[PDB]
Amino acid sequence: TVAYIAIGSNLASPLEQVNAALKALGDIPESHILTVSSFYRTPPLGPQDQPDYLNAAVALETSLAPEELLNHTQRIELQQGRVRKAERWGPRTLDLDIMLFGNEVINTERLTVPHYDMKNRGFMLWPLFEIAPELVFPDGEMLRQILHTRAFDKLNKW
Ligand SMILES: CC1(C)Nc2nc(N)[nH]c(=O)c2N=C1C(=O)NCCN1CC[C@@H](S(=O)(=O)C[C@H]2O[C@@H](n3cnc4c(N)ncnc43)[C@H](O)[C@@H]2O)C[C@@H]1C(=O)O
Ligand SMILES: [Cl-]
Repeated sequence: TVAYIAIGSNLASPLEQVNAALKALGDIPESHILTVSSFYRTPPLGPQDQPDYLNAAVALETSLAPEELLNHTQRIELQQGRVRKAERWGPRTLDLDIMLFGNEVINTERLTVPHYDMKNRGFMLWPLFEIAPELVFPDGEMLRQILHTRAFDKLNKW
């Protein structure tokens, strides 16, 4: 299964957080990285008195079950760094979101895939388009069509 993971951080050195997270993701059992997007600097969505985010997307091939993958991404969020901040609306030391898990839809207490708001977030869609321009979502909608219709501004590189 190709999982697409969104990475974000705006605290505790986002470049260090993202590099450490990518290394850890590549070492998840039964998994390996196929592609990583460019690293982008994006203005915060939500409260404006917080630093800019580093956002990226990574295609990860995995034979893990979705919940098993989530166990590992959550373990990484806990093991990595000296301090974890995960406040609603930010700031965020490190988020590893499962944006898409193959073409599957999951709606459990722990896991909602596709990510529930990704179609409204340019900082998720543009890095994904860089690495999967022909992607079609589980509901049949085309990624390129969403970007055409919504006209999300393109992103600057970190
Ligand atoms: C401040 C804001 C809006 N502004 C930003 N601005 C820019 N420019 N750039 C950004 O990057 C950026 N980020 C921002 C931001 O808020 N980021 C956090 C995004 N995200 C993280 C995961 C979940 S969570 O509530 O933190 C944890 C629980 O979710 C459960 N869970 C369910 N489904 C999941 C899944 N598919 N993957 C992982 N966990 C999942 C899991 O079981 C846990 O209990 C929902 C949360 C959200 O979107 O609300
Ligand atoms: Cl969908």
